[PDB]
Amino acid sequence: STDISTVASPLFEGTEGCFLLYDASTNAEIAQFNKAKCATQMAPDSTFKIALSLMAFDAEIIDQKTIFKWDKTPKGMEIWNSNHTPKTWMQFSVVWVSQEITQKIGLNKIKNYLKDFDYGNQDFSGDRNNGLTEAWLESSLKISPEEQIQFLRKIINHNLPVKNSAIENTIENMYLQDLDNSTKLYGKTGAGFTANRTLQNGWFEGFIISKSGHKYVFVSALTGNLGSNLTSSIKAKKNAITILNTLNL
Ligand SMILES: *C(=O)[C@@H]([C@@H]1N=C(C(=O)O)[C@H](S[C@@H]2CN[C@H](CNS(N)(=O)=O)C2)[C@@H]1C)[C@@H](C)O
Repeated sequence: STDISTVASPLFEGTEGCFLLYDASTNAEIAQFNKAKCATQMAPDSTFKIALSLMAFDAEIIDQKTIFKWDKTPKGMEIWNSNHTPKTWMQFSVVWVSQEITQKIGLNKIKNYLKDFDYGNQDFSGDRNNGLTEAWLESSLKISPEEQIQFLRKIINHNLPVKNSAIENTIENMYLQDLDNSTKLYGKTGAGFTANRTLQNGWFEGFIISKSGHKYVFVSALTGNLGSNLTSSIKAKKNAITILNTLNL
C-alpha cells in the first residue's frame, strides 16, 4: 500500500480528502491517501447511480437501448432537461432518471439489492417518506470510500448476485476517457452538500483498466468547504485523474 500523501495532500488541500486505489482482483491496496477519511461514511450522492444502474439492469427495467422520457419540465441542470439513456444517465448524473428507476424497482427490491451489494449503511429510509427518490442524496444512505472500493471491486470482479450484463452495462456506461497512458478510466462523480451544513461532499470513483486489461478500482472523495458552488466532485475527479496519471497504471 503506497502512501501517496505527497502527491494527494496538495490536491486535497482545503478539504478532508482521500484516495484509494485497489487492485480489483486481489484487493491489494495500491495507493492510499487519508485512511481516516476513507473509513468515513457519507452520502454516495450520484455515485449511487452505479448501484442503481446495476439494480436497473439486473431487474431488467432498463436496457442500453432504453430511452428515459423527459417529462419536458425543468430538472435543475440543463443537461438533465432532455431524454436520456442509461449511458447519459450515468454520464450526466441525471438524477430524475434515478428517481424513475427507484420508483420502478421499488423499495423492497432496492433494500434487497443494498443487501446483495453490501452497500454502506443500506439505509434507504431517506427523510418525508422520500427515501425511494432521495435516500442517496445527502440523506440516509451512507457509504465510506473503503466500502465503495469494495463495492466497486465486487462489480468489476462480477462478485455480485446480479446479471453479468448488468455489471458490464453499468461499467460500460461509466466509461469516461482514456488516461494519459491509454488506461481506461471508468468513473462516476457524486457531489452534494452536507445536510444542515455548507460543506460539500465529493466523490469520483470507478475503475481503471490498463492497456493489458488489468483492473483497478479507485475512489477519490472529499468533504470540504468549497463554498456555494457545488464543485466537490469536479475536484474529486480532477484529483483522481491527476493521481491516476501520476501512478501510471
Ligand atoms: C450527484 O452527485 C448529484 C448530481 N451529480 C453531479 C455530477 O456531475 O456527478 C452533479 S455535481 C455538478 C457539478 N457542479 C454543478 C453545480 N450545480 S449547478 N450550479 O450547475 O446547478 C453540479 C449533481 C449535484 C445529484 C443531484 O444527482
